[PDB]
Amino acid sequence: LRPGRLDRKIHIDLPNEQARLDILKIHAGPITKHGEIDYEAIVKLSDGFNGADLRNVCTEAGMFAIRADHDFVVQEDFMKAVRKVADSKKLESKLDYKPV
Amino acid sequence: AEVKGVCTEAGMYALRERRVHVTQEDFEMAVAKVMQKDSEKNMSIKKLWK
Amino acid sequence: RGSSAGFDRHITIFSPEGRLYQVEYAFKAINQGGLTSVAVRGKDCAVIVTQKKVPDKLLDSSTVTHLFKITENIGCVMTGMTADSRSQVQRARYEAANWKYKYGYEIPVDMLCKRIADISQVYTQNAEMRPLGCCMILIGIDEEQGPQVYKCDPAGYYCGFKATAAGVKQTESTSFLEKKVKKKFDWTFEQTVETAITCLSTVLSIDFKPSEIEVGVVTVENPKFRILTEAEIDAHLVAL
Amino acid sequence: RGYSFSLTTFSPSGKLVQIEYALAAVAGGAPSVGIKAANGVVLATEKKQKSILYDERSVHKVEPITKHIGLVYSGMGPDYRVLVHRARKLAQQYYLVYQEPIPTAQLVQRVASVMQEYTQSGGVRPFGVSLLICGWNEGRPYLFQSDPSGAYFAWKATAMGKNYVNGKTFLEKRYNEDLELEDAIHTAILTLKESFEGQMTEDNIEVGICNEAGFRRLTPTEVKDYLAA
Amino acid sequence: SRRYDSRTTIFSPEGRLYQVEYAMEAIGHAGTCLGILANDGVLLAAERRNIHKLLDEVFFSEKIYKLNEDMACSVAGITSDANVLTNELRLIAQRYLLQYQEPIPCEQLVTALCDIKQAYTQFGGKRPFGVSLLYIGWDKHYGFQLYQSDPSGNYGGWKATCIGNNSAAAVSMLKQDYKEGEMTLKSALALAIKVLNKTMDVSKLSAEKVEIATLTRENGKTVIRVLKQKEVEQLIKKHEEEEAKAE
Amino acid sequence: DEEAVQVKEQSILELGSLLAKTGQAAELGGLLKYVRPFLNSISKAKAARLVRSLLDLFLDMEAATGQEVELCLECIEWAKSEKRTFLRQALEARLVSLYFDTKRYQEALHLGSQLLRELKKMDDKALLVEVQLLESKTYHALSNLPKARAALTSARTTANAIYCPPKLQATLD
Amino acid sequence: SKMNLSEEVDLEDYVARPDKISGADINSICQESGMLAVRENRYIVLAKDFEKAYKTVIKKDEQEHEFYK
Amino acid sequence: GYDLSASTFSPDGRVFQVEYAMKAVENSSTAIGIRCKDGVVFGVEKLVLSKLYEEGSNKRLFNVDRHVGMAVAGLLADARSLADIAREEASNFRSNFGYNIPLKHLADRVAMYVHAYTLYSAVRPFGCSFMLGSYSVNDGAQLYMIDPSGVSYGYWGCAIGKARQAAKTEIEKLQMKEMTCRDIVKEVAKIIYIVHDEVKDKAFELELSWVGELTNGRHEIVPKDIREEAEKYAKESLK
Repeated sequence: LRPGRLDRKIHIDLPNEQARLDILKIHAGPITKHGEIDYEAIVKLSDGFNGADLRNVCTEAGMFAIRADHDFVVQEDFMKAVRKVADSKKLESKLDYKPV
Repeated sequence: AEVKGVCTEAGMYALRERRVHVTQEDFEMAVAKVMQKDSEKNMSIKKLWK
Repeated sequence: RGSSAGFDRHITIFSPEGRLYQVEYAFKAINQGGLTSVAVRGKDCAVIVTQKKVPDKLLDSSTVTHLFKITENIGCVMTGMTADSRSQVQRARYEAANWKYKYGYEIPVDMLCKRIADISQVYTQNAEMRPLGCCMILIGIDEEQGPQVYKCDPAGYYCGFKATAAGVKQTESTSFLEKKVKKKFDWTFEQTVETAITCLSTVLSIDFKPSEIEVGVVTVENPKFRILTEAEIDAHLVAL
Repeated sequence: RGYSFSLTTFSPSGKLVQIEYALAAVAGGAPSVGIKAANGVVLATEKKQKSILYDERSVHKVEPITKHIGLVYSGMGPDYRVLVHRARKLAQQYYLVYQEPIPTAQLVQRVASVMQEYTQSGGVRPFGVSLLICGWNEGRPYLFQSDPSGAYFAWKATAMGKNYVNGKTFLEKRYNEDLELEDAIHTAILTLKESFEGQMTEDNIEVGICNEAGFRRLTPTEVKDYLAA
Repeated sequence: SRRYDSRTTIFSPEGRLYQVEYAMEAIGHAGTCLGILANDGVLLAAERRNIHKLLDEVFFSEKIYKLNEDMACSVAGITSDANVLTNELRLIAQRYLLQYQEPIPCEQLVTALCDIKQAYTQFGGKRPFGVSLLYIGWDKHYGFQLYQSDPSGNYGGWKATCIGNNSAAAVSMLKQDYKEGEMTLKSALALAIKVLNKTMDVSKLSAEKVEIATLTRENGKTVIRVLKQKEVEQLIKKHEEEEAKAE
Repeated sequence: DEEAVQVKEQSILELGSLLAKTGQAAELGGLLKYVRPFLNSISKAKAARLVRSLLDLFLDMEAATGQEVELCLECIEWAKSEKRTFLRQALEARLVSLYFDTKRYQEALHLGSQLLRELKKMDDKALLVEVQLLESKTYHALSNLPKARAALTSARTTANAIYCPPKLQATLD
Repeated sequence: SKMNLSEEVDLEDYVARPDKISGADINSICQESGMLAVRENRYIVLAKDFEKAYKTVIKKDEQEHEFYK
Repeated sequence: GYDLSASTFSPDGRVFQVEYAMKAVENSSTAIGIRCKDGVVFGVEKLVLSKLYEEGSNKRLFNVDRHVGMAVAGLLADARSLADIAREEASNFRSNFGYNIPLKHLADRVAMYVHAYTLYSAVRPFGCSFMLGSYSVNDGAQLYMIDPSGVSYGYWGCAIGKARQAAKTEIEKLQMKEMTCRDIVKEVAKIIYIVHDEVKDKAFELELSWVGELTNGRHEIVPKDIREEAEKYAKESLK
């Protein structure tokens, strides 16, 4: 860790509200969505999430649509997906460590 | 160990001054160096324990 | 460094180094809520600003609040565990009322912080109960000392302040305010509100809208503690 | 209801570890100094705040107990407040009975008994704080120390806190029986200066004195005053 | 809570009170206290453990406490605990005086305190008083007396005993060189100096690490004195001469 | 009259500073005589601060007016009267410096040794190194070279264990 | 001595600071000051850049709680 | 062993005993409560553990005061104890001050009583969540919920129990701020049927209560005729 070998210690922390919104847009772009999609609600419900969890939100929304036998996703599916991933997150220890 | 090392350090100081005999000032400087480095090692160990 | 001997990590008894691990964890619990608050003292005013997160539309945002009125001229903001903070607020109200009843004049802010600090100190000495994992900040106008800002923590430390933060981003807010405080005065006007809102907005990178923060102020002209309405907060936000 | 069993118990070798750790907390505390001059006593401490935001004048470390007694500490701040309140309470109880200011030795004994009770009572830990008490009774100055264990000693000059070993060694070399309060104050400031790690300012230290007039905390004007020399 | 309880008042598998055993082991390190009973007085000699150029001299003694007009005691162990017990001793003795208008006999005072200590070792869940005491006094029933007590609450009368550091060597010497029934206060003082001289291996008697108090009867009133520096040094010098003359 | 006394002490400070800047050594000396009875109206700490500051201002400039020695002795007498041993030591070292400057070699050695005994009984590293280097300089002036060298080595060993200000390090070198 | 180092930069203030740092740390302070200069598109290093680089490279550890001391 | 008492913080600052208490609340059957313009309506999914139990047995809706209702989830024994506490607080208020206790004040007093059980090792946290509802002309409809940790908030529509998340999703589409109690009762019944899992649990009985202008500000059980209509509407909706 000496500043002659690893000069810069870049910190990639969990996304903020804006970071969550951008990640959600990136991962939900390619989905065939019918109706208005309010990413702000998903962002508010996705506190403490990481990029992988925000992608899993879209994946689970698509899975809910497939289960319903629909060729499109809806805000209800997105809300169900965020709730599902939030429930799943309980099995993980949320803690970060620093270069000390 | 310290008493052994101070003699060698005094000899080296006499060498640097380039004389074939060790001096009282050389011994004084030798003790000032060896005892101080021993104290430095002791305080470093204390900090490591801290 | 982190040696353990017995139950020093389970109750409030000295660690081999002379530490109170249970007290330290109470500080670590203050960050469970995920919120941050800032209090700044002006030339003739005091202001406290804190986040306001409503997780969903079902919640009644009106009841979700972290600003409380201890007395007519004293208000506070709490951070950390929700239940713990409310209990401490009730105790502060009772202590302030008792002081007025006994001595015949309103309780100074420093004395109220001292009384709450003494109560907390008992928790860290006695092993029957854990320390409250919450932090309080009090603001009021002293008769012959101008605005006052005080903060008390789980351990019982209650130093006064000119600018202060508490919560997840306490460190970043403290640095921001110290830089501002160093320059000229840390604000010396009733627009001290702008300094606080900017400090909070800077650390969290939020760009608040009117319905994401709450503000409480006391001024020398109007010492009564007031909670600014969402309209007034928006006016300050647009101005900055 | 509250635990009724003592948390401080003898170790196999006969030591009270909990009292030992309370002294370790005191040792890591902030440095403090007390010097008993020929015609007065002086108490000084370091008050280095964490940043510019803290109000230096908000809370004091050198707090009076009566018109002729004051004390300072080295250790946990919250525990100091508890003992200061008890000390003031005990001083007034004495005055109510005897119509005379409590002598410094008597106050130290009563305060010490309070700290001892927390090493034997049930469900409590020792006060991780050491107190220095100064007084002027019967035309004579007094300086006392009272440790977490409840034992108290009479000092001519002493120090506590971080690097107190060097602080006491320093004081031994420089002390003199016939010193003057001005020279005592000057020595007390220098003792602190030995291990300070920064520039000492009137806001970064606290001083109090006791003499025939009575105990009083020096103002920042005077503290800067002395610092200049 | 059961989990955090220390169980300070229970029996060990071999029927031993560990907390009392540890407390006695704590007293084994404290300053040495010595007591000798003579024909015309009693004396207490204690090692002044605290020794520092900066300590001030306050009070009439550091380890010798006056309990009555005709009693005194010395302590070895936890200083704070000793202060608690010395205060209780003063209260007990005055309560007896209030009840009977006669000074408390020395044996009764020791028993009253030892009853307090015994209670701590039986019930309460508290740690015992880690203190051992030596008492000297006079009463109309048995004249001059010397007693000892332990944290367990057990006491016994002695003609000469020691407790604290190097107690074993001190008692071994006292046993050898004690002339029961034929010792004056002057030979008793000399014996105390000789015992202290060998028991304190660290350095020698400097007349500053030693505190000596003597109890005698003069004109029908008990007199308790703490020997001053000049006389303590004089005793040490005489001991040095005698040791020289022997060699 | 606390406000008046504060104004007066500030005024004496400012006037002495201006006189020092301008170079009126006689005026500075007269001012230092005038402030003789002002000791009793200001705090002992501030009396000493003013005395030390005015002495330093006078001695900063190098006019061999001839009153340097007399005024330093008077200051030392004041310090001994007011029991300010530390002020005494500092002013005694500055007196050694002035004595060396004023071609007074043999005499200064005895007092330099007195102060190198008192300071070593104490442990004032700064004044110790300064006086040691000054005694090395006067020994060199006397041409007693190996003794000067020994003194300089002692000064170096004393300086090695203290953060020497840039001025002190430069004079050492 | 190799960098540009506008006159407003006073290295004595950084030297005086009581932080336990190595020569690699010092070189990294200078290097980050230069990196900030390049980022802002300047061929001269400023005291603002030096201050920010020092803060970035001598990152202080977690602060011990104040109820001690 | 950091989770064996409520008087010890975990290394990261968590009271596991409180967290476990909430976990017990999460195994109960769901119970919902919706606030509307006219008043408040409560609904509970009462599972029939055995066919031998009488209808109305183990009722999970209580009247803490003549104007305040109460729905509970989790350990029933603890819930009944809290209901007795709430009644005591309401009765004491009337005797001392002479008028009906405001719902906000009642929620605060009960919440502090609950919170006092998460500070010492001598007691354990209540393993139950409950919600208080009332209606007064001066204060209007009000709905509150309290968790094991002792936290109380106002709600527009709340859920507690097993299917809390699914119920919250359904409640989001009601637009309750401009609806009446008569229409809300049907909606409350509809939600409970949707969240319920017929595959896992055998059968359940729907318990309903409300308080509002139509009841004159007195909490009471919904009439049998209205409950029958709501149940039919919910069953019909589940096409």
